[PDB]
Amino acid sequence: TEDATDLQNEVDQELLKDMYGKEHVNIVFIGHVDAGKSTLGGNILFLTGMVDKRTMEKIEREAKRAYFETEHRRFSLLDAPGASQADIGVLVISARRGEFEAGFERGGQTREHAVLARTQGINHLVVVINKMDEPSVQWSEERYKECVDKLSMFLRRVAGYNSKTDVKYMPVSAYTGQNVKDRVDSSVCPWYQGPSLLEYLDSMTHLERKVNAPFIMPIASKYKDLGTILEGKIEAGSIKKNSNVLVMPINQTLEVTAIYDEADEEISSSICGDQVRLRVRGDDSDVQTGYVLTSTKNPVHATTRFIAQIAILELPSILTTGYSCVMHIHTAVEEVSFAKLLHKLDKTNRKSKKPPMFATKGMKIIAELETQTPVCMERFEDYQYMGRFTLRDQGTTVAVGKVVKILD
Ligand SMILES: Nc1nc2c(ncn2[C@@H]2O[C@H](COP(=O)(O)OP(=O)(O)O)[C@@H](O)[C@H]2O)c(=O)[nH]1
Repeated sequence: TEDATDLQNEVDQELLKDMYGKEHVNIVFIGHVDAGKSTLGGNILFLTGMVDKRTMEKIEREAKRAYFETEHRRFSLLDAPGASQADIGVLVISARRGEFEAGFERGGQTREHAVLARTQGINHLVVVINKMDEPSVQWSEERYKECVDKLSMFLRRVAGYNSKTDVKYMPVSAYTGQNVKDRVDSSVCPWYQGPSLLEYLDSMTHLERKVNAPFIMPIASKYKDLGTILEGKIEAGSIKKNSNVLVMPINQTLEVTAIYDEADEEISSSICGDQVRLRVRGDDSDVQTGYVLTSTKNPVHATTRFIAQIAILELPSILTTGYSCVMHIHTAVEEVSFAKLLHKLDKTNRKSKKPPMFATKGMKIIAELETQTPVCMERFEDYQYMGRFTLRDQGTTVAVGKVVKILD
């Protein structure tokens, strides 16, 4: 009834590189006159190894396509006023006395900023309470609570943000870097419990473009309860309740009726990133794990022929085409066969001028694969986990790869 590992057999040797790039995210930074935007930005580029001290200092004085990286993502900074939409919107608010307060008055532009965000499609606003080090504020839990509560009422009032479930507040010092890359030390701020800014940014689940994409949730387990329970990780989009999903590749319709979190509570909705357990009405006689629950308008793709970069780990090593094993792309489990060894690879992913007649261990290649049955997938590029597979020679492992192109 269930799936042990969602090709989490991808463990062993960190060669997961060049072929499994980091997640491309689009972040924008919003804030007042001297809120700290430029310093915050610069310090992140430096603290995160993108730039040197001089460059840092250069950038910051001249602000008066860049990008940074965390463990699992690459963030591309966008201007203030497809890859045009922000995934994340960071409002930078100064915690200094006089500056903070200035914002919420005739002169100040904070209400404008909340509306700007809203217009830009930011429904999960990240609010950074900057300058917690500045003498007028020295990491006082009271100053922090003062700012956060004013912002709570304010943002709900002028732009509808519900601070309990929409806005994430965070204290930082853009100048000293405290709570930017690394959490603030207890000796400096005994009270803060959460993560640093980049920690949150690296793990944070609500990415606008992805939340707004079509729904995709590979079925990881089918089992009974008050009826059938399809369940897995939502990989894109969002799911409501008493709303119809499509089952691919079979193209059969169904209706969600309950959503249960990892603590089995009947919620009304979840988004991408969440690990949920659904329940549905409809003929699920042909439904099985591996298949993908998706939007009825732009459903996930399914094909039988596609292209893909691969890397052999330890197979007996030989012959082009043919070779049949067991692919795993997200929970599907499917007999796949080589069908046109097109290019080889090496060191600095070049390509290949002499299409091999076969492959071997320690040889990464690209080739047209084939399945008798169609399997749901997408380009890693577009939906990483929907294009991340591992091959398996009848028991043992063999290779691992990503899909690059869908062939009709
Ligand atoms: N005390 C202190 N000063 C800061 C901090 N962050 C920014 N500032 C100062 O506040 C001013 C804001 O300018 P900037 O950092 O460029 O913010 P921007 O004008 O929005 O780009 C600068 O003079 C910074 O030195 C901080 O965390 N602590």
